[PDB]
Amino acid sequence: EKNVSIVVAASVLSSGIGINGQLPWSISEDLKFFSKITNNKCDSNKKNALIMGRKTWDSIGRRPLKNRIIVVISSSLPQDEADPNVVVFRNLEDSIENLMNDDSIENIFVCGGESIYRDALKDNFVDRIYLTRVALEDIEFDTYFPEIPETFLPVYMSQTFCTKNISYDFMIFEKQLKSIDDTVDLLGEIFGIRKMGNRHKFPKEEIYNTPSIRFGREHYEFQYLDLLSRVLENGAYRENRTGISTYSIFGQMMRFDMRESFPLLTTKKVAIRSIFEELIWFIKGDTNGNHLIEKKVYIWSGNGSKEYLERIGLGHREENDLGPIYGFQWRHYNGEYKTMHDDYTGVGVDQLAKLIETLKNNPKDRRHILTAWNPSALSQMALPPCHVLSQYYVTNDNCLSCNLYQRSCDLGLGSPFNIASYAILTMMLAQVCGYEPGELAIFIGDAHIYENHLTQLKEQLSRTPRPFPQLKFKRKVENIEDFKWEDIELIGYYPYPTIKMDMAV
Amino acid sequence: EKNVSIVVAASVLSSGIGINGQLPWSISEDLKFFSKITNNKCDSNKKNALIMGRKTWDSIGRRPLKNRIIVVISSSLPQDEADPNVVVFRNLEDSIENLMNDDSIENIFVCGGESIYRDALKDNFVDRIYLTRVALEDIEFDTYFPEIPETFLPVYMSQTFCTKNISYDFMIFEKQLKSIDDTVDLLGEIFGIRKMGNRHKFPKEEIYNTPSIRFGREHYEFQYLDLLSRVLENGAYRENRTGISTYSIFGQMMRFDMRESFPLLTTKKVAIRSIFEELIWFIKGDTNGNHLIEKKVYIWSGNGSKEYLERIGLGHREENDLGPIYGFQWRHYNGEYKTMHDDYTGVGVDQLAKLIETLKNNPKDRRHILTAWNPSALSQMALPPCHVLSQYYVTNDNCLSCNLYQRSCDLGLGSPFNIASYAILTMMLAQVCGYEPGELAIFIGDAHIYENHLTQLKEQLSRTPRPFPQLKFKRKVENIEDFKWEDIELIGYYPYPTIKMDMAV
Ligand SMILES: NC(=O)C1=CN([C@@H]2O[C@H](COP(=O)(O)OP(=O)(O)OC[C@H]3O[C@@H](n4cnc5c(N)ncnc54)[C@H](OP(=O)(O)O)[C@@H]3O)[C@@H](O)[C@H]2O)C=CC1
Ligand SMILES: NC(=O)C1=CN([C@@H]2O[C@H](COP(=O)(O)OP(=O)(O)OC[C@H]3O[C@@H](n4cnc5c(N)ncnc54)[C@H](OP(=O)(O)O)[C@@H]3O)[C@@H](O)[C@H]2O)C=CC1
Ligand SMILES: CN(Cc1cnc2nc(N)nc(N)c2n1)c1ccc(C(=O)N[C@@H](CCC(=O)O)C(=O)O)cc1
Ligand SMILES: CN(Cc1cnc2nc(N)nc(N)c2n1)c1ccc(C(=O)N[C@@H](CCC(=O)O)C(=O)O)cc1
Ligand SMILES: Cc1[nH]c2nc(N)[nH]c(=O)c2c1Sc1ccc(C(=O)N[C@@H](CCC(=O)O)C(=O)O)c(Cl)c1
Ligand SMILES: Cc1[nH]c2nc(N)[nH]c(=O)c2c1Sc1ccc(C(=O)N[C@@H](CCC(=O)O)C(=O)O)c(Cl)c1
Ligand SMILES: O=c1[nH]c(=O)n([C@H]2C[C@H](O)[C@@H](COP(=O)(O)O)O2)cc1F
Ligand SMILES: O=c1[nH]c(=O)n([C@H]2C[C@H](O)[C@@H](COP(=O)(O)O)O2)cc1F
Repeated sequence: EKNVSIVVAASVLSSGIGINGQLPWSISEDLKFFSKITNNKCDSNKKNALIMGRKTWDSIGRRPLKNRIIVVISSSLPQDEADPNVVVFRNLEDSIENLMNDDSIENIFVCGGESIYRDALKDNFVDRIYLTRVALEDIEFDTYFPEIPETFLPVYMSQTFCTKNISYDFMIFEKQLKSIDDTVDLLGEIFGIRKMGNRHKFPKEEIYNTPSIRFGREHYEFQYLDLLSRVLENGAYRENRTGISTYSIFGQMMRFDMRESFPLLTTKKVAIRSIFEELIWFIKGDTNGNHLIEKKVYIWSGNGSKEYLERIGLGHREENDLGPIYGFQWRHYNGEYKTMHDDYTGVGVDQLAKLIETLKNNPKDRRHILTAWNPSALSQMALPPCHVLSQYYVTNDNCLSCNLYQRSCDLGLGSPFNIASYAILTMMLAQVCGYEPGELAIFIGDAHIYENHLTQLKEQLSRTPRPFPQLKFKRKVENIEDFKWEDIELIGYYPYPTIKMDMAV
Repeated sequence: EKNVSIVVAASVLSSGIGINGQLPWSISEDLKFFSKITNNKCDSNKKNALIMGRKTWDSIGRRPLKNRIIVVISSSLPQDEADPNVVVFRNLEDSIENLMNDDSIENIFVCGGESIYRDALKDNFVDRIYLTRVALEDIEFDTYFPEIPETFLPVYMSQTFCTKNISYDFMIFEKQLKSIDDTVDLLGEIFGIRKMGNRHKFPKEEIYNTPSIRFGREHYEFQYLDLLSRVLENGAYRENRTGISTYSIFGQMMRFDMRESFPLLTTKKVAIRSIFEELIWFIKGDTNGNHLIEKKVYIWSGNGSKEYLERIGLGHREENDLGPIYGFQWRHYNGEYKTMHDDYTGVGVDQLAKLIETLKNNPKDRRHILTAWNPSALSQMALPPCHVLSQYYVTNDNCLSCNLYQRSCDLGLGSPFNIASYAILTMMLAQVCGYEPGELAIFIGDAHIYENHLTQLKEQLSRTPRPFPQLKFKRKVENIEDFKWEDIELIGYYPYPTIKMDMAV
């Protein structure tokens, strides 16, 4: 018995692999990945056999690959005994004689050919599958990769990488000490909630997104999905200011990469425009909710309504005057707030300006902090800061990383919007200060799920993640307040259908 | 061949197991652990054999244990053929006939007897060791547990549990798929710093605290030690405001249990008194450094000196006037600071009082937040807030959990002090509001190690952790500012010797 793995780069959705006898993309990192994954061996006296179709053999210019033996499947190509590195077989089955004979082969790889892939799956010869998903679908294909049968299960999903503004992943599909575990279980039986391990139980398979991927959960959307599962598992059913109770856990975190991708969820279509518009609405220090409604953004409607304002003791306030909320504390901290129409120029502390100036004039500083929690202004605010305080960090390789603490997190609505918002903000601060995006760490206090989002989020958990999109700015601005929606280019975003969820006012 | 494990509860330091023919402690959880770990089996048709000394057999009142076969080692006790659950052998070697014969035995356990333990180790018959470390040493022993030979390695260390104010651990000593790993390594070779996984490399064995414990690192001091290893591994060498450069990483966290223990480091003797004194110094809202110095606490000496103050542009300030720092922002937020001698009573916003009142009048609130970051007062402060913002959470079972965000962390000096300080603070807030301590999560921004603490911390990493101590209050106070050092009782703290490290001014 010898291992036979499949290596293939297909598109994310339609699984296209070629067009007009060639690849519909040019990713050097992918070809390098193929090279290293096919050259991987233990015995130095052995080589790896590469099975490919005749047309694929024509595609590579009919030239052998070093340290490997290319096996060409063709009904016309003569058995060339000249080249000792290339061999031709009449059928796929006979080509796999490497098992019974020729001990100079350590591993067998199916490298390409839809006609080859399909009958390599149909006749069941494949043990492992190395799938390289590529994020582009608005192009033309003529050669596709056959749908993976249910006999295979994903065991690995790498982070999203970027080459020429193209997002791509690396996945592995597999055909499928006791003492410590037993001891921990026993301690979990003796001590109940006393044992902290029992307070943080591992999510069950029924609510675990892609359960088959256990040790290879490298994709950073899992940082959010596994959190969703954790709140779904250990979430204490508790009440709150709203009539809708939540299942809540305390003390969590999510990590994200922004260098090679953009942390925008693919399991659900997220309204990016509203996120950006809200972000620049903050940056300007604007507190007028109507300005968001005029631009068809209704995320501050429920927390802005006259009824809600009169209910929280702000009946004197205008229809959509949210008060000294986010942005007003960014640009005018400790500034005496009157109405949303007043001109607060020069008043208060401009945290954003000092933040930028400190970021570019003193990068290795440890005080790059933007806060929104003002005890003196909390009573005037329509809604206390959820994404409370953020800190920024300039790495040695000129990258900008962002940490955000969030006191309360709506994993259904608030969370993705926050992730994307601070990602975009980090990118803006990066471009303005002349840096590159780095990492985004979000530390969550009260991580909760509303009881009216149960079926929806459980539906979202039933979706296997896709590679993160890319976010590029079309122009470089001099002032951070000059960003426009037309200046934003979102590349390679192919998410699952949107999920309608109601906001608890 | 059959597995032979040793089960033993010994003291943490001198490894005492008995006194005057009985146990020097009474822990029901420990005896229950013994019962479950000795009753653990696969075959229902088989039983487990329990080998013990004659004196141990006398200790249990000479009564058999259910579902187990007790093997008594004695040169005087007659071979009782009456009881089929108890059997007597003349020597330990002959006693291990359970291997060659009697297939009705599935596992073999050495349950007690120093005379038995010592020659069970000396003749090498033991495969596994279940050690229950107990935290008390100021008592009398007459029977000890022999020192574990180098042939054994720890693979597990449970969290610290508490019974009758006694701390204890559960440890296991053992006598000692590739595809995903290969793929990740290859991707790490192709992509360099581009791959985020390579930016967060797993610490090397040379700087990994107790490397043998891989999957059983349950002890929560590992939350700090593994962080130390991570910064020691991936730490970017960068400069700062002080002349001493640091190795720094960004975005980390540490979790801690406070229900069954107290997160005070045992790998280094931490000055708990200074921590507490600083804490109540904060609670009172005092900014006078001398008040801390008068009580022989010199942690705020360097950041208070006249030279340092004049250097940071505060030459007008008195010898130890630290300005609107911690406590002043807790009790008098946005209060105009003059000197440390002025009476700031009634002025500013009392965050702490409102925090307590909200905690006891509305536990399920999501705004339980105490902040210290005030942009308007940063220029006056001798040192901007490191432990910036904290949030508190009242669980359904009336427990108090605490989250703390820290912008900058000195893993040598500041970190343990912060952990212990907010732990004690959480306990105080728990008692005052009528709750019990829960969990402590610390989210760290700039986690760094000063270059003059290298050899010291590398020395600290060479010490295998001991169970966390216990913290009990001797009296219940009506006001949180009424806490005294005499009211604090630290039980079972047996740490490694102190490690002298200098503070970078
Ligand atoms: N993204 C990726 O990883 C890869 C993409 N590609 C792309 O896909 C395309 C190639 O795939 P495709 O269009 O399907 O062409 P194929 O490479 O699959 O053609 C295979 C050839 O092998 C011979 N052959 C196949 N099956 C049999 C059989 N059962 N018995 C005898 N001979 C057989 C035939 O040659 P003959 O005429 O002699 O009978 C056939 O033309 C190209 O555009 C290529 O660039 C290719 C490889 C990898
Ligand atoms: N903390 C823990 O987990 C445990 C603690 N303990 C404590 O330890 C103490 C008891 O241990 P200890 O004092 O060492 O006494 P032991 O338990 O080791 O019993 C020793 C007896 O076993 C017989 N024996 C021992 N070795 C031999 C041998 N090589 N050949 C023949 N017979 C042998 C002898 O009995 P004989 O007189 O017939 O010759 C001897 O007196 C108690 O205080 C007990 O409470 C005990 C078990 C567990
Ligand atoms: C047409 N074709 C098939 C092809 C293309 N992309 C793929 N991409 C993936 N992820 N998997 C495949 N099996 C795959 N196959 C090609 C084209 C070029 C090379 C190639 O040049 N390989 C060199 C790469 C050289 C290098 O980057 O160092 C090697 O040494 O293996 C291989 C296959
Ligand atoms: C004297 N002695 C030896 C003893 C005491 N403490 C230990 N503690 C540890 N961790 N390990 C040991 N091997 C151990 N042995 C004892 C004393 C009581 C019981 C005992 O009561 N066993 C019951 C436990 C009943 C229960 O608590 O539920 C059982 O069912 O096995 C066992 C051994
Ligand atoms: C400002 C605010 N107040 C909230 N109160 C509760 N209970 N939960 C919240 O998330 C919030 C928020 S932030 C927020 C973010 C996104 C939305 C939102 O529109 N979510 C929907 C629709 C998005 C859209 O198309 O605009 C979704 O993502 O599926 C809303 Cl209502 C509020
Ligand atoms: C207040 C302050 N200022 C700091 N500046 C830098 N660069 N680093 C820091 O950790 C700090 C701190 S916090 C702090 C905490 C404990 C101590 C401290 O005295 N540690 C001693 C033990 C405590 C004692 O007995 O004083 C030690 O670990 O050897 C000090 Cl100096 C400062
Ligand atoms: O960015 C946001 N993210 C978020 O999750 N919320 C939710 C969290 C909470 O469920 C609700 C109200 O906050 P509070 O917990 O103080 O009632 O708003 C609000 C935001 F602005
Ligand atoms: O509780 C504390 N913990 C701590 O780690 N520091 C250290 C962090 C930093 O290395 C130094 C000064 O902070 P900054 O980064 O602003 O120089 O004080 C200070 C405290 F008060």
